[PDB]
Amino acid sequence: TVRCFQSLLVFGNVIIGMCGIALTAECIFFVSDQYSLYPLLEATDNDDIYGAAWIGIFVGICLFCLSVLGIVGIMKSNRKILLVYFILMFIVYGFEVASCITAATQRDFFTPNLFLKQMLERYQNNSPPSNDDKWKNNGVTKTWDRLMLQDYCCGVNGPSDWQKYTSAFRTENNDADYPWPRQCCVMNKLKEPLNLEACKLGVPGYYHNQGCYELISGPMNRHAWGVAWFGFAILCWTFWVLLGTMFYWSRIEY
Amino acid sequence: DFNISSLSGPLSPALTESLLVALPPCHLTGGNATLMVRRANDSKVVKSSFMVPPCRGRRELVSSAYQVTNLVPGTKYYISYLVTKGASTESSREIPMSTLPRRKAEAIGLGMAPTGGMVVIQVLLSVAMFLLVVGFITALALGARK
Amino acid sequence: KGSPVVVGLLVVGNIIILLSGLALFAETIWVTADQYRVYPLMGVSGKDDVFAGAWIAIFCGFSFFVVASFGVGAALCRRRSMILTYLVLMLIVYIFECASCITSYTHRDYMVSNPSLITKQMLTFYSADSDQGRELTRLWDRVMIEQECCGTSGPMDWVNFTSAFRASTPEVVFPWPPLCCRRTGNFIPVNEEGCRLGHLDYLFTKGCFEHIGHAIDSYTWGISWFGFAILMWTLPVMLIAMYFYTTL
Amino acid sequence: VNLQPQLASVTFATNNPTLTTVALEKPLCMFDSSAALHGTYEVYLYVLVDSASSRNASVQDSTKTPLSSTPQETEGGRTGPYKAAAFDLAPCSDLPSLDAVRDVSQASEILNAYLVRVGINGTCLSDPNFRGLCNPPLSAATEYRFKYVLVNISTGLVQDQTLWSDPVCTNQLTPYSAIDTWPGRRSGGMIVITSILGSLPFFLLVGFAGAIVLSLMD
Ligand SMILES: *[C@@H]1O[C@H](CO)[C@@H](O[C@@H]2O[C@H](CO)[C@@H](O[C@@H]3O[C@H](CO[C@H]4O[C@H](CO)[C@@H](O)[C@H](O)[C@@H]4O)[C@@H](O)[C@H](O[C@H]4O[C@H](CO)[C@@H](O)[C@H](O)[C@@H]4O)[C@@H]3O)[C@H](O)[C@H]2NC(C)=O)[C@H](O)[C@H]1NC(C)=O
Ligand SMILES: *[C@@H]1O[C@H](CO)[C@@H](O[C@@H]2O[C@H](CO)[C@@H](O[C@@H]3O[C@H](CO)[C@@H](O)[C@H](O)[C@@H]3O)[C@H](O)[C@H]2NC(C)=O)[C@H](O)[C@H]1NC(C)=O
Ligand SMILES: *[C@@H]1O[C@H](CO)[C@@H](O[C@@H]2O[C@H](CO)[C@@H](O)[C@H](O)[C@H]2NC(C)=O)[C@H](O)[C@H]1NC(C)=O
Ligand SMILES: *[C@@H]1O[C@H](CO)[C@@H](O[C@@H]2O[C@H](CO)[C@@H](O)[C@H](O)[C@H]2NC(C)=O)[C@H](O)[C@H]1NC(C)=O
Ligand SMILES: *[C@@H]1O[C@H](CO)[C@@H](O)[C@H](O)[C@H]1NC(C)=O
Ligand SMILES: *[C@@H]1O[C@H](CO)[C@@H](O)[C@H](O)[C@H]1NC(C)=O
Repeated sequence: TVRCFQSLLVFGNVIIGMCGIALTAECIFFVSDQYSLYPLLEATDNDDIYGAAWIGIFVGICLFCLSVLGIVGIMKSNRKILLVYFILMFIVYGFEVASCITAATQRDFFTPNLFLKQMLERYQNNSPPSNDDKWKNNGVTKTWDRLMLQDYCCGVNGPSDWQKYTSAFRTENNDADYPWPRQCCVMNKLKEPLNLEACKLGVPGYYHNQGCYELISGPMNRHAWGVAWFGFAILCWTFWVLLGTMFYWSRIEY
Repeated sequence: DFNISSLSGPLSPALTESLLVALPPCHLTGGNATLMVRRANDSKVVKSSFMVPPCRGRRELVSSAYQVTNLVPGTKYYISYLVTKGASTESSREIPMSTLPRRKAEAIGLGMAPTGGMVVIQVLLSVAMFLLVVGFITALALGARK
Repeated sequence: KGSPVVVGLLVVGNIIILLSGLALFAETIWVTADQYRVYPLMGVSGKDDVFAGAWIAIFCGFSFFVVASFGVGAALCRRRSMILTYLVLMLIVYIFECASCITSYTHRDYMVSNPSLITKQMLTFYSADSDQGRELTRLWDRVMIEQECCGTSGPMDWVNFTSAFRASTPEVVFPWPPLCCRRTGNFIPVNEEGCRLGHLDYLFTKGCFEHIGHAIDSYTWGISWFGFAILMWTLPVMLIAMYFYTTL
Repeated sequence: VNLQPQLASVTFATNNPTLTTVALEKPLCMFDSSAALHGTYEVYLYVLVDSASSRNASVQDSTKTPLSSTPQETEGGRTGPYKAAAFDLAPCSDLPSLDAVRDVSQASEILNAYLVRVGINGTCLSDPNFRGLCNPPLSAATEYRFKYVLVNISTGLVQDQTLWSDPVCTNQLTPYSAIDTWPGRRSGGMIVITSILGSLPFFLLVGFAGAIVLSLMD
């Protein structure tokens, strides 16, 4: 009956709310800048995954309040309540449409090319032109040294890359002593080499001998599919209760 | 017949085990020097000998102190020189020095020293719990009559 | 029949609880995000609370939002049975938040009233072969060159006490971690004797316990005093609410 | 006789021919198949580069004593070959196990028995008292040729020699702006998300409007 209809509505609304919270939680998880990763993405204004997530925080709270609003309205059977409810959710719908699309648009560019550009250009530089260029040239260099010194990879494809392209490091450091970053030799616990001549030659397992693209892409790739598809599912759940609610609203006697 | 200096400016020279010593004066350079070290409680002298290095003024870092070690922990050691350049000779009077003892990581008795923050919080909040509980009880007691 | 002058008191008082409850919900999540990576540092000594306070408090803060919104509703609605359900929801959240306050603070002094309670871990687990020796050495070797410090007493902890390091590292070669030397952009040591003998400028001479203490201290007061601040507003509102329940 | 030197074996030297450097196998058994080992011996490496007049590269003088030529007087190996390194004759049975070079104790002596490196010493052009065989950084984009020679140290004559190597090319550089930082590709997800989430608003609008109309009707 109409009661059943109401039931369906309220149940979808409940789901809308629980999505608002779980979206808020997910957003906070990525907005945490969890292993940083600000430094690789503020380098190109490649920040829409985070921008979408921030949007995800406030729509997440917003959707929760609107949900209960909806229940309250349905129950109260008040035309104006429903109306306002409609408007508000419409707005919030737009903002999460925006977040979804902005994360989704960004991630296709995360590539073994992009991260190989920033590494050849911005690592170990010592001649940047301007302040915010020096502020980017620090954070990239630091992030490459975290990954190389503890997570034991080297380059984006591998310890090839430093030996096939021009780079910031290369103009500072001659290959005969610095054939790729020192951060790529395997050091013993004295934090000095197993044997350096063998790391110069590339004798296998004296050096970090794998690219890092997986480490860089893996989190970004999760953040990407994460906010966008979860927002889309909410934007469907909301769409069919919007149609139902609207219907009911329309069927209100005066 | 000089007096040794003390390079405690640039560095920390006291330690567990090893300690640092000033080189002989530039008057002696190219000379043959014997450093001698003596654990205070005993007659026990030990000799270590070297040529007096060229006077690199104040150019920073080499063994520019001499370094002395097997100076087993807690021990007071005196340090001294005898040196020669030609058949002429040179000397100094002893100076005492002392090396740190050992201390156990498991002998860290918990230095637990409460702040007033903890204790003020506990008292204040236990009082507040008490007042609310009591209040709630007394409220429903009064309401029971109406 | 209950004065509007007291209705307004419940309104403003609930609004204040609502806002500070939402802000506490936000703050306590921000503790659990572990802005300094100290969740590994507690868990080797165990019996933890500095995070358990926050993991109590997140739900308590959102609890304060929901019962307070309802509380504004109940005050305007002036319904006896609604004001009862304001008391008999709030006073449970109240008791849980007391525990959040007490727990969060109590462990703080149990470990950062003196640095040595933390120092015990570093002497045990630094570069030590056992499972948690590697885990916590990832925390430390990151703190070290993220912030330039050699220990809680810098390049002297490593000779002020026995540590796992001595037994692998004959001190005549390194009296302190090799990562205490300042490293170039090529990650090489700046001078050898300049760190093996140690002038006061090639060494990271600062005391590392500042960061550890300031982290622990800052996480704590965020839970503990913001908690008491909510609770000290709740008492007069909840007492006024007794008078509402007993007047209606 | 195909007495030819070689680029050091690509099984275990993954980066070898860097912008200024090359590792070579040493002359293992190479002078000694007919049992030449009868006293002390040393070997010279000479380096040279392709040019028309370079066929006058008489690595020995006419009286069979080697050229005393260096990177300066040859302008990096253009106007003649230069004496880029030397070492003693290895007696063939030593056969470094390239597998076992993971014994960190032996690693350096295995490399020092197995190979020689060309390009290594960026300092040695400068110092006015380093009166040594300078092994400077080799120039980029240059195919080199290499030649080991044996010298009878008891009498001071070249005994015999290798043929020049097949041309060895340095690594050479793409300029870093050439790396097209576009993907060309589109994901899959972007296209569904853009197309559906652009569609959805219109329908909501439609429905809302319809709601309006319905409520106005009744
Ligand atoms: C890369 O290029 C660099 C620079 O172009 C080369 O480095 C130099 O190598 C020379 C080799 O001749 C070094 O020469 C010095 O010779 C001194 C000779 O003096 C007397 O004393 C010795 C005993 O020590 C007697 O046998 C001799 O007959 C003389 O009476 C030595 O005393 C020097 O040793 C001291 O300096 C070195 C370098 O600091 C220390 O390692 C020693 O412990 C000692 O303190 C020295 O041998 C010259 O000093 C080097 N300079 C530099 C800048 O390193 C490399 O050889 C070259 N490498 C490669 C692989 O190509
Ligand atoms: C400085 O010069 C002196 C004088 O040469 C060196 O002292 C000692 O000199 C004596 C006599 O020349 C040497 O004596 C012999 O020593 C051996 C052990 O080395 C001993 O078995 C013999 O019975 C005999 O006594 C002695 O070698 C030498 N060294 C010492 C420590 O006694 C001194 O070594 C020179 N110091 C430097 C820095 O060169
Ligand atoms: C812990 O380390 C400090 C230095 O960081 C030690 O300080 C000593 O202080 C006295 C008095 O100021 C000096 O005479 C010593 O020279 C200092 N030691 C050094 C190495 O210079 C302190 O003794 C140590 N404490 C414990 C309990 O081990
Ligand atoms: C280097 O070549 C010389 C010349 O053949 C060799 O030395 C001569 O050997 C003959 C035959 O045994 C002797 O009659 C001569 O007296 C030797 N010359 C001298 C100066 O002693 C020499 O054996 C060869 N050395 C090597 C290392 O191959
Ligand atoms: C440093 O990076 C900037 C761009 O961020 C680049 O223009 C500059 O050429 C680099 N420095 C060197 C030494 O090439
Ligand atoms: C040693 O130091 C004392 C005190 O400063 C000084 O009086 C004396 O002249 C110095 N020289 C000698 C040989 O004692």
